[PDB]
Amino acid sequence: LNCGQVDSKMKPCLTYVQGGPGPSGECCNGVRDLHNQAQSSGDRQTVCNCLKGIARGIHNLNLNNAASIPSKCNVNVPYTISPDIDCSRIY
Ligand SMILES: CCCCCCCCCCCCCCCC(=O)O
Repeated sequence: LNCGQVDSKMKPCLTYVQGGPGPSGECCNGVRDLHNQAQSSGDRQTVCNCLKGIARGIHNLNLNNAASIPSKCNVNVPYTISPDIDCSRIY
């Protein structure tokens, strides 16, 4: 999934993880799309590395916001918009 997408999608929610008046539902949804489009470790990797990339290239990512997204979005998974994910294997 062409990285820039990931970022261009995550970006408003990123505002949320740093201190945004989010999320608007959009995240949960767009997120699932990347989680539905990406299926096995290999597609996810590129994307995770990019979403992570931004998590890293933010100010003070607030763990909650991030974990929260799968937690409330209901995307039953190991990763959630962070700098330190299991992007590695994802299994
Ligand atoms: C494992 C690859 C990660 C990206 C694709 C899987 C979905 C990531 C789950 C977190 C979604 C983040 C929502 C937008 C960013 C944010 O909440 O600030």
